[PDB]
Amino acid sequence: MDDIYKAAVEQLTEEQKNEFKAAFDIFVLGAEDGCISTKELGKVMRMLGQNPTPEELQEMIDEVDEDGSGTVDFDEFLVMMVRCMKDDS
Repeated sequence: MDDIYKAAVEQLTEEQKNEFKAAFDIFVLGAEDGCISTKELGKVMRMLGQNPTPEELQEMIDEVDEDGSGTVDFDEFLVMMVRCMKDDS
């Protein structure tokens, strides 16, 4: 009845998202067309600074990819980044 992940991408300005675009493409080989492998997010998370553990990143994906796609895109990965840091949940 509120959805907090909707604002997560609504707070990032095009000038900000572009920052991830440069790194996101670092691991998008395959996965539909513009998605990375849940196993690559690790190197992508510590690439900008955030160094979360893989034990928590995998679980989240299981709840994010109900279809077990095993691959996130700029639409899913973003939710994981705003869900790892703080501020506005």
